[PDB]
Amino acid sequence: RKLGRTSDQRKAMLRDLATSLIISERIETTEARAKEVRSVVEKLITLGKKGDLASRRNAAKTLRNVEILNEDETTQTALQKLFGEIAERYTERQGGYTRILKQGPRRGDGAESVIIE
Amino acid sequence: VKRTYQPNKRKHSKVHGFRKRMSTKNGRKVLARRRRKGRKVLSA
Amino acid sequence: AVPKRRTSKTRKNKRRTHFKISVPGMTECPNCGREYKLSHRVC
Amino acid sequence: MEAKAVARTIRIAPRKVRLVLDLIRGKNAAEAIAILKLTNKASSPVIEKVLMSALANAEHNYDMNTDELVVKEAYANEGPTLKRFRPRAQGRASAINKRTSHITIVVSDGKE
RNA sequence: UUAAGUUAUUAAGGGCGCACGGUGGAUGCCUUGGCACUAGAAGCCGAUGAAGGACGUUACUAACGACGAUAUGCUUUGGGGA
RNA sequence: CCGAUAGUGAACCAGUACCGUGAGGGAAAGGUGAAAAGCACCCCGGAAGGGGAGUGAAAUAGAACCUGAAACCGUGUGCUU
RNA sequence: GUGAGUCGCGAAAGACGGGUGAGAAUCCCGUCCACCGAUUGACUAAGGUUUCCAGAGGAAGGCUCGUCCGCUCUGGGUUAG
RNA sequence: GUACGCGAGCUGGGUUCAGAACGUCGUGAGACAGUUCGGUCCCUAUCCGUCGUGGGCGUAGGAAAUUUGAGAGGAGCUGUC
RNA sequence: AAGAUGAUGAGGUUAAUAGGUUCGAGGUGGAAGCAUGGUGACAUGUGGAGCUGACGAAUACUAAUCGAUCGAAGACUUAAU
Repeated sequence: RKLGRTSDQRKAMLRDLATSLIISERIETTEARAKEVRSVVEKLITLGKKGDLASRRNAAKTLRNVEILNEDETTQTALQKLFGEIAERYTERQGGYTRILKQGPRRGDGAESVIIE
Repeated sequence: VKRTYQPNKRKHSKVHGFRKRMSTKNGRKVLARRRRKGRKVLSA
Repeated sequence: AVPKRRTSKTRKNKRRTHFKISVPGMTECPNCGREYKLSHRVC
Repeated sequence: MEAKAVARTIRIAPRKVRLVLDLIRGKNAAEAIAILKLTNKASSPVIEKVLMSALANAEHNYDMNTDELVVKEAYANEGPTLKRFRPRAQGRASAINKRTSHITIVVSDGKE
């Protein structure tokens, strides 16, 4: 548990973050947002290794209905690729990816800053 | 609120203008006083 | 509410003994010959 | 010997800078570069430009080496005062006093 | 080693004095402009369109001044002489 | 009689800038140097700015330019705390 | 000068990526998310009088920053039986 | 008792305001031994004090634990069967 | 387990400090999907199902790195010795 903003803005933030990080597989943020999204996305890959209907029906509860992709003149909506490409990598492995890098500070806000993967 | 001085060129081109001033003795006197000092501007 | 009096030069300075900032802790890189913070990254 | 380098009427107040000076008033050069370059402050990078200049001319004109060099004295002094206003309730006003600074750094080998 | 007793060192920081910078623009010196007066002169202009103004004119002109579509001045007569 | 907070209200683009609807009220603001000879060229930096260099008798006279006090602000230190 | 590095920084949902750049929480493009929707939408008149466009700048303002701007420079733009 | 304890801690019903009215006195403006409905309560806490919580130094070598008690404070009610 | 900060406390790879994982407690009350029966809305079986914030054991899978700083060498006098 932790608070960044008000309630709605919080979860929609998170949905945009895990919906992010997956087109480009690494971002840069404040440190805290990286921690709560750490929790979330780890729950996602642990979910994503089953492959059920119901797993899709549960994963869609945070991902965005639409996020177009183009990598090799192709198309993926962050969910096709999740349940075809992502869990495939970490089949052998337990949930518990998503290191954190204390990248550096920031100038305008004095903010701490990171990247996560 | 309604602040005062809701402006309008017509009333200002009028009463505080020229032809009034130069259509009354008083206004003529006024323009004189505004001359003996030396003022770049009249009717304002 | 307000002060009554001119804060002097002295207690103005005594009030500020703890206005400092602790310098960062640093560490030379592992074979890049320059300092940066602890448990942070070099950039 | 000695060497120096100056900025003049740069747009920061003294105090906020005066701190970042008292970090390094005494220490060796490159250690001081490290000390400035990291601290999460707007007063830092400017000063690194200053010091870096002091090294440029200390090598060019006076033929020194960077090793034996330290910061024996560095300081800041007041410059002019940009006087401005903020509006305020009931017609009054309360005038900002924007300030400046004349930063001064003096390298020395200490030797002859 | 043991007891009893006394004393200091410390300066985060400040104080007193000395030196060196910085701000800011007093003082000192100067004067382009003013003050009050003397002697003398003069003491009104205007339908033959005033005083005052606007707008415009210089190769480059935003303004001041000069000037008025012959416009940053034309002709004349006197003086001067680069 | 004044010599720049005086004298004009005004030594300078002043009844202006500005405030007011409008009659009207109304400011502050001088000095490089003998001469502009007003810092070529080099280094740092994005520039600003600085240090060198030189001109000049002098630049701690370099244009926010004669002198340059005090308040106030710092730097360092001999005695002390 | 103190107060004081204090009070405040003038309603509101933003996040990520990529670029430019000396340097980006704030600039441009893209993507999603959210907000108004008898209205923060659109055409006019009063009123203001060049703010308009493009290219360059970022000392001043902009209650932060700033590669940007209603700011600065240069040029250009308003056609009626 | 302590500013008839406490309004830079609260309230404002009363009360020493502007309105209006009743009885009354006054020729009148208006006023009361009186009466009645309504009637804006500002303040970013400097020093002392207080509540709490921390840095420095000293306690004759430098540290981790444990603890005595000089002193101080708090508690102190009462019923029924 | 503390808490405004700092402080305090558990921990820092010779490691279970936090996160995640798998299990579990408790909470919630029968998931989706399938099939059946109903024209139908609906119910029945799959099935105390499935989901689950802070809670609790094992799990180094991830991150707690590397590094740097501070910090005594024991005064004198007298009496025992």
